[PDB]
Amino acid sequence: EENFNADHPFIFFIRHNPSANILFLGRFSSP
Amino acid sequence: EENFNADHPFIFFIRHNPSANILFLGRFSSP
Amino acid sequence: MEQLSTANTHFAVDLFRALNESDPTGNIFISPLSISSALAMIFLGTRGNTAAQVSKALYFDTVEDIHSRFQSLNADINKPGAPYILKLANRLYGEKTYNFLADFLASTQKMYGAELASVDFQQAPEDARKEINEWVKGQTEGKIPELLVKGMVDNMTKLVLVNAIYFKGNWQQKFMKEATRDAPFRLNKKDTKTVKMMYQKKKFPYNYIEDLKCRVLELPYQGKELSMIILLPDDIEDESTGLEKIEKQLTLDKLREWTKPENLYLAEVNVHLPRFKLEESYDLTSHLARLGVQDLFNRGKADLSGMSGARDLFVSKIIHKSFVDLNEEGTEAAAATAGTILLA
Amino acid sequence: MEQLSTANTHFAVDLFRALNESDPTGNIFISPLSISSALAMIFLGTRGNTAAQVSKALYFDTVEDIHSRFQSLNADINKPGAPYILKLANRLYGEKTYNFLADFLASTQKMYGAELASVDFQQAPEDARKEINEWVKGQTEGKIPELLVKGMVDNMTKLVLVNAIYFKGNWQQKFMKEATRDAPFRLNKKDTKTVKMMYQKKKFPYNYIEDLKCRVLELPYQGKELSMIILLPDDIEDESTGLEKIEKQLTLDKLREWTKPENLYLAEVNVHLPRFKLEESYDLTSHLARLGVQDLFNRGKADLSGMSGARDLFVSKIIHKSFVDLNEEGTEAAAATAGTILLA
Ligand SMILES: [Ca+2]
Ligand SMILES: [Ca+2]
Repeated sequence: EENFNADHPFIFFIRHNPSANILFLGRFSSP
Repeated sequence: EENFNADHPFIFFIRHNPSANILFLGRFSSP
Repeated sequence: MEQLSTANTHFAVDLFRALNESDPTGNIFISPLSISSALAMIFLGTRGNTAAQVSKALYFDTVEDIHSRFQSLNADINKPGAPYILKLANRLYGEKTYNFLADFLASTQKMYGAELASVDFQQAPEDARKEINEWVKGQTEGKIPELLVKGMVDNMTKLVLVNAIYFKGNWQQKFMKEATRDAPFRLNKKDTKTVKMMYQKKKFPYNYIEDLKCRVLELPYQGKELSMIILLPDDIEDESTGLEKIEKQLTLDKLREWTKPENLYLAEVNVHLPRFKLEESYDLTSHLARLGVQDLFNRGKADLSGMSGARDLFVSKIIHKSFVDLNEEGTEAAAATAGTILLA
Repeated sequence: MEQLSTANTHFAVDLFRALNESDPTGNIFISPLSISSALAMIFLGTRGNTAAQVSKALYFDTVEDIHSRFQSLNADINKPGAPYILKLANRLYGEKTYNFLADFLASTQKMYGAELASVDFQQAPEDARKEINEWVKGQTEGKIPELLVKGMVDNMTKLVLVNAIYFKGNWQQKFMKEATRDAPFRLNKKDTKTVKMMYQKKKFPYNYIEDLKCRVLELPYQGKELSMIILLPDDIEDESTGLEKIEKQLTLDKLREWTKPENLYLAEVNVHLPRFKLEESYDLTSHLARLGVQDLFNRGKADLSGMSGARDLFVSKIIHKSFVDLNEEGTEAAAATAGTILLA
């Protein structure tokens, strides 16, 4: 069992999997 | 009973009935 | 559709009269809507007396919101899901290196659905010619395979505006192939040629125009959104085709009275109609000039500054090609009109 | 898609690095594909050293048949019948009275699907602004309602090139609203703010990047044609956000190694993820200039003669707006990029 508790800043992106293109890319660090 | 025997020259056209526009217009007079 | 169809039909009648003046006895076959469409796109870019001449002769000046009405007409003609094939398409071919006004291009695209294809008229006019011809050939299911012959475009061509129209529909009431027999077609009072005459007897909208001694028949296509209307003199009663009196008094107004649905009645009719196929070619430039469209074709007088902001363009030629194949099953008809615009 | 996605991803990484230089701790949210699309359309009309600068910084010079590959990419992204909403649209707004080269317009339309809208920048730039904004608002399902604020276009604007991208997809594995609880989000080593933390435990593609002390998670959307990938440091172990080492070594090459499907394994994962919503605005002009795109924005040096045949245009601004709403059901994300072209 792994733990991914994203309660501190992270980088995220939405990838179009067939082409591997990044559609959106961000950092969430300030609620 | 009517008779429409087109064995001599005539004028003809194809009409788009909803708009009444003539799309094609012709005279057949020379086989 | 009221004002636009009246306008288009008035022009159809004027152009048929002009073609009849040059050839009073041969076969004539045109698509008036195709010609009106190519000229409506040209009219978008004309200004001055050039525009005034085009709108008068084409009757565009009698239509409020002419281009919006055409936009609606194109939408209806091209509607998907119909029980027949009917396509009306427009396209612009512009020299790669030439600059056009944004408003002209946006309007032809929004109102006429014409997209702009960029071609190399200046360095490779033959490739450009063949590209245009291939597109028209594709739109007409092969029936107009070479709209523009060698020499119609050269390295001075800047814009070619193209309309293609295609129709294939089955008759609502088909003829039986087995009833089709050889029979004589009378060209005039004493020449005869043998045709394949189709036969059927069915109830069709019908009328005899008493005072013209002429019969009118309507033959619906499948779906009844298009019909063929045929006007046939009672006999050949003149020294040519038999149609001289009808052609003499062909007006928008009379054509409407003769063929209006309201003026036809259902009758049980014996229909004998030849199986036939026509392919015709017209250079309409001089006929249109005779109709009043003069400055447009004149290198020194043409105002097409709606297309590029300057009076540097004129229309060298408007050519029309057409095709109809009428048989037991139905009718396949095609036409295309190209207006070639050169540097003045 | 090989060469184009590598190029687009290399630019994505460069632009994220530039934005991070201006703001090393705030939220950042962009659509790299949206920006690359607007710049690809601009690149079609650039020549000279302007073009060379754009293709180097955007990596277009590493892609054979760049515009054809983008055309294919747009076709795939916009394919009909997908179980999620994904739209990538392009459009050109040109001054009514301005003349553009045919080849530029035909190419943006064929390769990018951008149609030309004709607007009145010269007499009515506010109406033109509002027309552009309404279109973007419509493309983004209301999420970017005013891309261009007052003053972004004036009576000297000749062309605005616009890309909008919109996405709304459900998670393949949704979070249950009822498991969402308030929990503390640590901004850095000692500030805390309360967030709605969503929770679920499911098998997801996963990896711990040993040498970076970082976890990678992939959360598929419905259909599995798009995923969200999240990179999370093991703890905040620096004097700001905790991401400094990752951002330090973010390269096309490392990003690829960390998040490649081949490098993730299915693991049963306890996922705690905040429910969040970002709306960001960027003037990318100076960041792009810092990246090497210089002549384009310079009134005296810009070569945009591919658009109108003359060196009379330049790009005053490239602005980007974005939006993401992430919750239990899925994610709705939108962005739009406008490049404003004025007379030099
Ligand atoms: Ca076909
Ligand atoms: Ca909508």
